[PDB]
Formats: sequence, structure tokens, C-alpha cells
Amino acid sequence: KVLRDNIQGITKPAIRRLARRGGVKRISGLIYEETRGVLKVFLENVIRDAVTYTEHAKRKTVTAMDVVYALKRQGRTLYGFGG
Amino acid sequence: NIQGITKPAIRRLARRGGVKRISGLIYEETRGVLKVFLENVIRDAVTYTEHAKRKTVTAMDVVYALKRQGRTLYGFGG
Amino acid sequence: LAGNAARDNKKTRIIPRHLQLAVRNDEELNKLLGRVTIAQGGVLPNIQSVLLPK
Amino acid sequence: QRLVREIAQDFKTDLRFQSSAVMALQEASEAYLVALFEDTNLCAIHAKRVTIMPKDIQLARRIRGER
Amino acid sequence: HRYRPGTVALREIRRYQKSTELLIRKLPFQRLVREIAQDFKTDLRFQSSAVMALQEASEAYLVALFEDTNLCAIHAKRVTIMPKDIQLARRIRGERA
DNA sequence: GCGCGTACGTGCGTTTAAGCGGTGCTAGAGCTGTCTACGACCAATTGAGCGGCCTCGGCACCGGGATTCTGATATCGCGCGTGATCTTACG
DNA sequence: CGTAAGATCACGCGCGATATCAGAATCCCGGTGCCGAGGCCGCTCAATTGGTCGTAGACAGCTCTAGCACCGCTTAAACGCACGTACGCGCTGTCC
Repeated sequence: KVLRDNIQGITKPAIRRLARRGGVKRISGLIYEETRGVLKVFLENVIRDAVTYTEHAKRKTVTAMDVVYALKRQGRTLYGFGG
Repeated sequence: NIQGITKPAIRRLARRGGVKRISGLIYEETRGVLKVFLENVIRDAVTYTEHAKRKTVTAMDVVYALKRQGRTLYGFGG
Repeated sequence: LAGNAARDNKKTRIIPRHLQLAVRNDEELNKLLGRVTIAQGGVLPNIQSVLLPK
Repeated sequence: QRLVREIAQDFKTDLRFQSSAVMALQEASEAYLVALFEDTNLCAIHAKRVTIMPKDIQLARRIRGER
Repeated sequence: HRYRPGTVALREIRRYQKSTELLIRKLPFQRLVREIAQDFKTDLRFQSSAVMALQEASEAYLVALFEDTNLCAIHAKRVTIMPKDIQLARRIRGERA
């Protein structure tokens, strides 16, 4: 089944909640689309790297270890899922 | 010693950075940042030298020090 | 690209400044050399608008 | 999960995912975004404002060395 | 006559941005380096090349920092970089706490 | 600092797809047994890159001349304000 | 005839753009020197080949487990509107 416009699944309340966890008090209206763009960029990069590792591995399924390797590549190391 | 970084020199650097108007307290703040940066880099470079059992700090040691700090430098036998 | 730049600057031998210009001006090379400072490289000419005279 | 699946799809078709992989992706994404918002709020404050505005995000990403 | 305040700065920006020669005179910088180095170990020697590399790195880093600072001050509707600008820049960079 | 326009918060109302559970199908991930291709190494061979030493010139320097650029000033232009002349109304 | 209000022309003053000088900037060009660039010659020292061994890797096949899909159910979450109020934008005075 085709996937489309899933970026808008990142609803306004969720972005607001995040910004709350970021220490933000008052949110400008345009912030939401810019945040969507930023998230899309970041996800594209990480998923490109993870898919690359998976391809080299000759696997049809992405494993958490792939994600962790990708993130560590981006200087954004993550604890809590192995490695 | 540290003050030897003359205010106009800081101005020249900033100009090359694209700054047009500079404040007074800037100069000293820049001096401090430079001192810290040098401290870190020279610390690492010495560490490298010491492990080499040399009394003379080499360029290569500077290069590895900068590379550690994620500030890679070119033009000194990288 | 560096030779291109050197031709633009009307020089016969490539000097660092040419390399810096080629690298920074190009998008992909600049991204590749994201954490590299080139000796005798300088910066690309760039002045912010609001600083410009009215 | 749907957004991630779409993004991967466009990078390569017919991929499947370990749930744990999706969870790790989401954790890293939320952490990145929270830090980004912190820096945005810092920029907003430096601009004598209280409402974060898109240009604040761009400044934060410029200074971060992101593109 | 007189140049209006704020013009000679633009000329100098054009001037310095076109060249690559170092902007800090060597000897004071070198003496600063030796002073700083002394506090980690006594009786130390430096290859002139090493000092030149140190100066290259330091000046390049400072220029980048000032670029960011000017960006901040512009965002603050200002035209004069001020300490708080450098602090904000370094903070966002992650260098300062 | 003052004033004006307004973006959006709370709250309410309504609407909906987000999670649990329940079943069912199954893809490729994972672990044994076969079989085979190849990289380290020794001898022995051969030849290429590094350095020394010659040679030569692209460019800095000097000096001079020629071409451009802000800062100041003044004129043309436009718009606003006042008095003279023509018009209309009332007495 | 005589006074008062309104329109239009003449004249005067205020704000803005654009012709002029003038000191500083910038470029171009004649003539010279140089240290770096470049090529040639020796020499080590490195790259290649005959041929051997265990080793890594490939392949094939047996086991199956989490991956996926759908249905029903439940409800926290998502979206639209009144409004007014703090927030943002813009003008202005001061003097650092």
C-alpha cells in the first residue's frame, strides 16, 4: 500500500509537547512546518546510512544495530539498544 | 604575555570574519577563548610528545592534537 | 576546480588560496571538507546585507 | 513508523524493520529535536523575544554546522 | 576630508577577505604559546613549523567564531558584536557549557 | 517608552484514528555439513621512486601613470504655503 | 456700488535626485631578481613472478520465529470556534 503525506502525521500537539520538553514557552505558528522539514532531513540522513549498512549486509530487514551504527556515524551515539 | 595579542590584531581577525562594529569587552573575551583553545590543543600535543619521549614538540604532534579535537588542519604533513 | 580558480585569478601555479576557493565555493567538496581548515586558505568573500551602506 | 517506512521506501523498496530499530530511531529523533528546541529557545532569548520563530531554528542550525 | 564612520571597515573587510596572510604578528603569538606550554612541562622545544600550525589553526578558529558571532548580532537586530554574542555562539556550538 | 494590531491560550464541543487483544499466515533469519578459491610467504628476479644536483622563470617589487570611488556642494524638480487677480454671493 | 468667500496664477520655501570637484583606492604596465619549479642521473629499495599451505568464504539444506496482516473493541488524541490579552511591531527621545 502506497504511503503519502506521512510527514503530517507529526501533529501540532506532538511538536508542542517536544518544544515543552525543550524549555519553550510560546510557539510561533510557522514553527511547525519548519520542524517538520528539520525532522524529515534528519530522518533521511539516518535512514540513508542505516539502509546502506543493511545493503552491505545483504539483509532485507533493518536491524537496530544498523540504526545504532548509522547514528554513531553521525556523531550522535545512542545508548540502550546494543553496540 | 597573553595581552600581546593586540586589540587591532583582534580587529583584523574579525574583519576577515566579516564583522563591521566591535565592542570593547570583545577583545578580552576573544583573548580568553583563544587562551582556552590553545590550552586544549597544546595539552594534547604535549601528551603526544611525552609519549614519544621527546623534549621537542613536533608539528605532527600539533596535527594529531587538532585532529583529535575535530579541527583537522592541512599543510603540515597530514 | 583549483586550476579553474587559478585561471580566473590569472596565475600559472596553484597556490593554497586557489584550493580553498575551489573547495568552499563548491557545495559537495565543502561538505566533504566540513571540519578542515586549510593553511594559507583564507575565507570566501562575503559581506552581510545589513552591514552594507545604504 | 509510517513516516519512517515512507522515507526508507524512497531510499529503497521492499524493506522490513525490527520494531526495536524503529524505537531507536524515534529515540534519537526526539533527543535531536529536544536539543534543537533548547538551542532555538536560547536564540529566541538572545533576540529579546519569548516566542521561538523559524529564523531562530535556521540560526541554530547554521551555528551547529548543520545544513 | 573625513570618511563617514562605518566605511573604512567595509574596505578592510574587502581587503582582508581577499588575502590569506596571517593577521597576528608571529613573535607575541609564539611567546604566548611557549608561556602556555610551559605550564604543562618544563624545558620544552618547538619546531617553528609546529608554531605556524598552531597559529593557522587558532586564527582560522577565531575567524569562524567571529563569523558566527556576527550572525548572532545580526539576528539580535544589532551591527556590533558583543561578548554575549560570542557566548551564545560557543554555547550553541557546544564548546562553552 | 508609548501605542496599536493581533496570534493564540483556554475552554468547549465534536470528531477520529491510536493502542489492546485475538486470530491467522508465513519470510527470511539462523544454524549444520560440503566444497572450493585465494592470500601469506620464500626465492629470485627485475625495475621505479627519492634525492642530489643543475637549470630557468612567474611573480614580487619598484615606480609611474591612468582609471574609480565617497564626501561635499549646487541645480532641477516637485510639493506646500501665501498674496494678487478673477469669479460668485450677499448686503 | 461695496464687502466676504472660493478658484487659479504668481512667487517663495522645503525635501529629494542628480550634475560637478577633490583626496584617497584601485588597476595596469616597463624593467629586474629570485627562490621554487622541473628535469636528469644514481641509487637503493620496492614491486612482481614460480610455486605451496590453511584458511576463509561460498553454497546447500533443515528449522521456525518473530514479521506481518486483519478484525473488533475501546478511548485519548486531534481538530474548529469566541475572545482578549500578552506579545510583536513601529515611532520617538536620549546618550553611551
